[PDB]
Amino acid sequence: HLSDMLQQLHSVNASKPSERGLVRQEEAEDPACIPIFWVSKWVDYSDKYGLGYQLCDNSVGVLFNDSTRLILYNDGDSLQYIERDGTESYLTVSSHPNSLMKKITLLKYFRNYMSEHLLKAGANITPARLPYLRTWFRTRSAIILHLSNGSVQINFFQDHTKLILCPLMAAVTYIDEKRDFRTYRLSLLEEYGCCKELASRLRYARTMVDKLLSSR
Amino acid sequence: PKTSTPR
Repeated sequence: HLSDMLQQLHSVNASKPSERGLVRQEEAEDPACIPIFWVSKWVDYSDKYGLGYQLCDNSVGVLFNDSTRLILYNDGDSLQYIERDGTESYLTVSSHPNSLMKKITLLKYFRNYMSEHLLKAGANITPARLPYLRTWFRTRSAIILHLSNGSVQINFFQDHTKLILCPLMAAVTYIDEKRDFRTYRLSLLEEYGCCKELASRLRYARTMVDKLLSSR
Repeated sequence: PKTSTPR
């Protein structure tokens, strides 16, 4: 997946889309390539337990410090548990093993914290297998989230702008400072061009993505 | 920031 996207990002900013004579960003909008999934909230308790997050369908997951993953569906009952090696198991909070009690109460603490404290990102967007967080890392300016459907998301701590990269649709979704969302084909921002702010963040996404590629 | 954007 990521090699698919690095190539796409490499064409687009090889095209230097900001230096066009007439930039027509709006013609690169493609309402039909809106992502089905993105991360709407997150809690980093990785020094103690790991990374808690909410998906835009109100499901929540945890990537534990041991690289296990536990997902709660939006039905509040169905769980998916992924071991380090990727082995997948279906459980419920009703009928569940007792070896997972600690991780399930930790997940319940993450979901309760996110419900009380946080703002759901992109809540005005009306968006497929359920994805889990494959890997993540922070910098001083952004957090980088990579989902198991190939999508990469970057949340900037500065202005709360957000990027969502989908390799399958060859599309980037940009949420700007006033929370308006626009989805674009990467090959149509090749042609028409783009803003400097979004070119600046596409440049930065190329770095984050060859970091992700180097983590394998 | 230890969490995403609070409300």
